[PDB]
Amino acid sequence: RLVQLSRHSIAFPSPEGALREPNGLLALGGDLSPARLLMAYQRGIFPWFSPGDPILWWSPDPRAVLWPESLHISRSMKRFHKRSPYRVTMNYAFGQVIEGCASDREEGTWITRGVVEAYHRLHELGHAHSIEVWREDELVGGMYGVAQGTLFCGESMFSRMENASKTALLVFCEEFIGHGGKLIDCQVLNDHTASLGACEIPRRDYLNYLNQMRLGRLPNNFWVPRCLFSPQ
Ligand SMILES: COc1ccc(C[C@H](N)C(=O)N[C@H]2[C@@H](O)[C@H](n3cnc4c(N(C)C)ncnc43)O[C@@H]2CO)cc1
Repeated sequence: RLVQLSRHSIAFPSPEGALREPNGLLALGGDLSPARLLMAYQRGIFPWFSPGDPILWWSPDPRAVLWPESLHISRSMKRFHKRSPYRVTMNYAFGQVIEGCASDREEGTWITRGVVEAYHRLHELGHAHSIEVWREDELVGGMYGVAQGTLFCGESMFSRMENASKTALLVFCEEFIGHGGKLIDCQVLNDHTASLGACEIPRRDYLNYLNQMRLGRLPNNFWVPRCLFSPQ
C-alpha cells in the first residue's frame, strides 16, 4: 500500500487507493518538476508537506471545493467593496504573492524555497497564476494557484490588511464566472474557506469534474497580466 514515486517515471498511482487517515495521503518522493507537478494536478493530486519531510502527495476524500457563484459575501463586505480601498490585479507579481503566503506562518511554512521555485516554473510556463490585492502602492494580500481548463486549483492566499484576501477572491470569482470559469478546487476545507462558501464533495465527484473541466477553455488571453478592479 502507499507508494514511492521514482525519478524515472512521472506516473502516479490511482487516487482512490489513498489513505483514509491521514486523509488523502497517496505517495511520497519524486520531485517538483513542471512535468510531474502538472501531471499530478491532471490526476487530481497535489503535493503538501512540512520542511524536512520528503515530498508528500495527496488526494483527500471528500475534497474542498467552491462553486464560483456560491461565494458568500456578507452585507458589510458588499458595503466595503462598493467603496473599496483596494486595487486587484492578475499576474502582476506572482513571486511576491507566493512569498506572501509563504510567510503567513500559521502554515505557509510548508512553502519552502523548493516549493516556491517549483510553482515559479509553472508560472513562467503559464500554468500557475496569481491575483494581487493592492492598497495604494503596497501589496496587502493575494492568492495563487494552478489553472486547469475551466477549473482553478487554489493553492494558497494571504492577507496583510482587513478584507484584502476576501476582495481578491470576490473580484476573481466575478472575472472567472464571467469568462466560463466553472469550479475552484480548495483542496482541504478549513474555517476561513468554509465561511466563504466552500464545501466538500466526494473525491470521485471532484475527479469527474476535473476530467470534464481540464478539457474546457477560457478566453485565450484570460490570464495575461492586467488590472481586474480599480478603487475610487
Ligand atoms: C481561487 O483562489 C484560491 C486561492 C487559494 C486558495 C487556498 C486555500 N486557502 C487552501 O486550499 N488552503 C489550504 C491548503 O492550501 C493547505 N493544505 C492542503 N492540504 C493540507 C493538509 N493535509 C492534506 C493534511 N494539511 C494542512 N494544510 C493543507 O493549507 C491551507 C489551509 O490549511 C483557495 C482559493
